[PDB]
Amino acid sequence: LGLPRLIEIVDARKVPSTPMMTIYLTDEYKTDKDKALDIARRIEYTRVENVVSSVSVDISNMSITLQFDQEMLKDKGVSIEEIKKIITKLKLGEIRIEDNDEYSFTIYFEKIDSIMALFKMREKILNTKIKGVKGIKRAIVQKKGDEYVIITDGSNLEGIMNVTGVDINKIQTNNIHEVEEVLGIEAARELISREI
Amino acid sequence: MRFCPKCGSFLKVKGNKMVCSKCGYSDHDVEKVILKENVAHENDKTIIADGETIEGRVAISLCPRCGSVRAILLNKKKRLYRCMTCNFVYNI
Amino acid sequence: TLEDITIPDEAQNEITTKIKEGYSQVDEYIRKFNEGQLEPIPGRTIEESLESYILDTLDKLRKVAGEIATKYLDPFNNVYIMAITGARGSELNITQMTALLGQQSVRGERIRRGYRE
Amino acid sequence: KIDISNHELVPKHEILQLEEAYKLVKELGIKPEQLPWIRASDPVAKSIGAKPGDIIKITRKSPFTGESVTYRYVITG
Amino acid sequence: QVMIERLKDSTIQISFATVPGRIPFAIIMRALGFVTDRDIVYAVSLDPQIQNELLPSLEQASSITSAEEALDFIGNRVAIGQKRENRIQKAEQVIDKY
Amino acid sequence: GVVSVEDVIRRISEQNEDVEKYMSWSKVYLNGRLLGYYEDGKELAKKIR
Ligand SMILES: [Zn+2]
Ligand SMILES: [Zn+2]
Repeated sequence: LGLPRLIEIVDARKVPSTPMMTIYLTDEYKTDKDKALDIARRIEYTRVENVVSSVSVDISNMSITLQFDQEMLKDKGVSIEEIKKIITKLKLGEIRIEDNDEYSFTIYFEKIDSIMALFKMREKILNTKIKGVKGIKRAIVQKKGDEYVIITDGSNLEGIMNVTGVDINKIQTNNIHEVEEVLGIEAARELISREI
Repeated sequence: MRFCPKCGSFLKVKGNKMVCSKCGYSDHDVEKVILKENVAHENDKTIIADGETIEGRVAISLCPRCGSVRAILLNKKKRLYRCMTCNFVYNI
Repeated sequence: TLEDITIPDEAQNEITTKIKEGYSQVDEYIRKFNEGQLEPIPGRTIEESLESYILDTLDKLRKVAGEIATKYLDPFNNVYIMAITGARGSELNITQMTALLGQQSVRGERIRRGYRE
Repeated sequence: KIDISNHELVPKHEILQLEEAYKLVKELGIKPEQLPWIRASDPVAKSIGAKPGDIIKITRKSPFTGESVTYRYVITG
Repeated sequence: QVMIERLKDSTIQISFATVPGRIPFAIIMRALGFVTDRDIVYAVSLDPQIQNELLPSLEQASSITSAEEALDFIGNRVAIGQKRENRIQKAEQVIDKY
Repeated sequence: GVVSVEDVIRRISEQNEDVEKYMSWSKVYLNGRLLGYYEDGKELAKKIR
């Protein structure tokens, strides 16, 4: 905000320092809290480490054990089965998953040799994307009047325009270059005046 | 964590034995070493910003100026709020 | 003069009782935190929500004390005239000069930097 | 792909007939390329089928007069 | 100034003024007279939990087994491109002065 | 009464001292340099004072 934001506007920065969107919903998703929460759930970008409570690295048999937070796993709408499927698709190689509990499993790495590669595999696994639109770091559901609006910490106009239930004629952004590329130059100058 | 009684290097588990790679020592005792890291999700839940108080006048509401979700309900009939981060006064 | 910003003894007694009530509320918040019965605010941890509750309570205490001090002061002294007409001063200045300063803060937080705990 | 002319940030665009554009440039005392430019690849320029050498008449919303009219010259790129 | 870092690899690296790169903790410890892994581990700490975190650093220096090898490793950075008898003395006279 | 680091390490290794014994001992620093180990550091500070 303030003078740095004004300088950002007048210097024509390609990407803002803090991107932001305001997302409106269609009439059938407009006045339901559960549907808005579902949309916010399925548009927010989530990694594996966002639902893992503890990570255990075993040197004796080259196994990595993952423990999942039940509350976070429910909040993100993620299940352990799809996490296993996502990990199976990775480049890791010949692995072997075994359940240790109803909320835990271990990757046994029947091939790896050293500890450097074991750790590299560990941070490769922890950074794997589970769901969400790229660029969206956090989504917040806000009640303005009788309507529910989604406030986003990131910016992706093309991605959000393809999401179901989004009102594409009312979507807002503070990224003027995306608005120029998608909507044209007159919309861009209207947005510039509004921002200033 | 164990060390070789002769070479002094650390011993790694191979099968049922712990073997020193430099001297070839072996033993019948097995000790398991793991490295456990914890991840905290105290403030990672999904926020729903309805101007409803939790304790006292502290409500959850998005500030139009800075964007923080902390507010003080100054007056209920006017829906008047005040940001706790930048002191901005607004209506929601 | 210096009697324009001096309140009687009953106003001071009322302010003292209000301060005691606010301190009792803060103590109740602290006890609830210690017993694990304190609910957090979304997006913030516990021991960060307790600070918000304490700050809210202390701000309300300052506002109430300022209201009492204004009530038990002459509405036609020169400081009040300078304030209401818009010449110099505000109501926060009168509250701080006549009732209490309130909570001091550094970057939005209470004063914490010092020794250990 | 997607229709964007109905967005609330997009004003109305209209291709201007050659006689009207000629009258406009004569009564302004300018050459066509002295107006603000619009690209032929602009998302709204393609929606109406605008070719370079045309003049687009744009109607925007105003807080002082209600409606305001502006002209742009279509360039290549 | 002497700087000590810990990376995402769980390895500790030492870096001071007169050497351009980062030297592993066990390599620089072997050049100071700590030859075995047990000596380094028990010099760091007595707590098993603390010393279980030195395993990634120990294996990064498994090749180096003596003080002279560590001094050669340091001299490869300090004085590269000369015989393997002045590198050792150059590393010795840098590690004793800076 | 402060026992040095080398003495403690030799006691653990050369003799059969328990490591858990010295995990409950205080650490003593002098001008930021670790000096040794002491059993009850509170009364050491009291007697220094
Ligand atoms: Zn050995
Ligand atoms: Zn604010």
